[PDB]
Amino acid sequence: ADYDLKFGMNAGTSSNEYKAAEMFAKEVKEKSQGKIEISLYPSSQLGDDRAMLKQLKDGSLDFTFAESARFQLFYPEAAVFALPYVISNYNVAQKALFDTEFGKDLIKKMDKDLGVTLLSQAYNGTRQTTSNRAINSIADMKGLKLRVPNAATNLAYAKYVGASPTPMAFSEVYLALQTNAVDGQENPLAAVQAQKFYEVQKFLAMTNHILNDQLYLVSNETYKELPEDLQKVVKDAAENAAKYHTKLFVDGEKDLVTFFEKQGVKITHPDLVPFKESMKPYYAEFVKQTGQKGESALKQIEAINPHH
Ligand SMILES: CC(=O)N[C@H]1[C@H]([C@H](O)[C@H](O)CO)O[C@](O)(C(=O)O)C[C@@H]1O
Ligand SMILES: [Cl-]
Ligand SMILES: [Cl-]
Ligand SMILES: [Cs+]
Ligand SMILES: [Cs+]
Repeated sequence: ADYDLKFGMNAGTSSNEYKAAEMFAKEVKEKSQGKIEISLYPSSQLGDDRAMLKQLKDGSLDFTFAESARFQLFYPEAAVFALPYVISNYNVAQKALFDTEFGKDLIKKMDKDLGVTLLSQAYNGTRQTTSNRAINSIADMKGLKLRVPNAATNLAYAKYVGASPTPMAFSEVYLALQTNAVDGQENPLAAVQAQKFYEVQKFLAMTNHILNDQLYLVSNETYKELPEDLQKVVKDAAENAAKYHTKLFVDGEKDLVTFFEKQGVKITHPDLVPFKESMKPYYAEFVKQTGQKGESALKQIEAINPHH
């Protein structure tokens, strides 16, 4: 009521992201004694993630989600977070961001250059590929009309495996799939469930190509105005919500394959060696474009042990 704040997201009301944001909103309201109320704006009501990041910068939106990789729009080396097959697991994603020089620098720059404060990081699933025909091997990708988000790294995944990428906003995907304007898409299993893409896709291939994190971000214009006791409430609530957010994704990844099979989806397990070898020229291109900053980030990440 004193602070009527807004949290925008691309995800919808059935999603894990929305569930975690609800938990965050409820904890902030309770622990602030009602001084802060957070309203949720799902389903790209305020724009996509690129638009909502701009709104955080300007101070017209208070909170939003982004992947670490999405900062490639400003810092090309940050694409390293979404180079296909580079980041093996969430353990690596966490250490890449918080425990490398490159990641620490990125967090500083988001605050200083972009006016956003990183509150917490969660896991947001590993992307897989759905389609209207079976993907039994890399050969089946050739010429497949694959929807991707408006992001360079996803476009590259599609191009380098031989598909024909079609960029479009998340909100447009169900209808594109329903009408077969595209042949498939790619997203974590949880998003396939939340958006009901299983109603309009018969096949799911475990391509395991890009791992997504999720950052809880606040606008500096809003965070700086909170008394420090309320800043702590927001920070602590974001870290609690991120743990819950991660749990939701980890649990679903165990169970969701079975759910899809019961819904009539056929699951394939193509040999991933040719998918990985197909990305080698893209890694080369990334280093050529981003120079020593990129080569260095890639080496810092490749050094991380994936085992807990
Ligand atoms: C934080 C956020 O908005 N994530 C969104 C991502 C990123 O926009 C994309 O991976 C580029 O970073 O795209 C989706 O997976 C998608 O459109 O399929 C929806 C998801 O909600
Ligand atoms: Cl083909
Ligand atoms: Cl189906
Ligand atoms: Cs279809
Ligand atoms: Cs303050």
